[PDB]
Amino acid sequence: MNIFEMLRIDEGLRLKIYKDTEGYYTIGIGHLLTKSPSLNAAKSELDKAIGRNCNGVITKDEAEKLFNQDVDAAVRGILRNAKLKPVYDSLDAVRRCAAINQVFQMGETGVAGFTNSLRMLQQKRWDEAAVNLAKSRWYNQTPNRAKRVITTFRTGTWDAYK
Ligand SMILES: OCCc1ccc(F)cc1
Ligand SMILES: [Cl-]
Ligand SMILES: [Cl-]
Repeated sequence: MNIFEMLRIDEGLRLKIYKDTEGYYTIGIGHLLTKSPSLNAAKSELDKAIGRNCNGVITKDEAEKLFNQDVDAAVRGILRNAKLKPVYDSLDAVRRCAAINQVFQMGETGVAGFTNSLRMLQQKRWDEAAVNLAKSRWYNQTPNRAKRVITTFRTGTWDAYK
């Protein structure tokens, strides 16, 4: 198991513009296109990211290219964050995948407000951080996914991904 397969399991893969769980236009492997509700805005963003007139559809290779850049941007976002960096580096390799996942899903922003969780994770209080992480909108709106990430943080193994 690695970050890619993990994320691929959590986000799925779609080659046509779709609405995410929050109703926003997205494509590929969880690549958000825009928060605006104009489909045309979305198609525009799509062409811009892909470099060609897509007309709302892309190929698998194109989706995977987006995915790569997006994984990369997330890590890098983590590393550049002063509140994030230190926690991230204190964790083992599996748990670091759980961190990337959350970031990928919610932005460096969203995560940066999980202050108590961050601290608990940094002190390695697994069970405590798991309970704390559950007390969030994130868990409440996408519980099945959240559960898997949480378990990952809690255990440091890929069991939830089986
Ligand atoms: O709860 C967020 C857990 C987390 C830890 C480190 C990091 F870089 C990003 C997210
Ligand atoms: Cl791009
Ligand atoms: Cl879910």
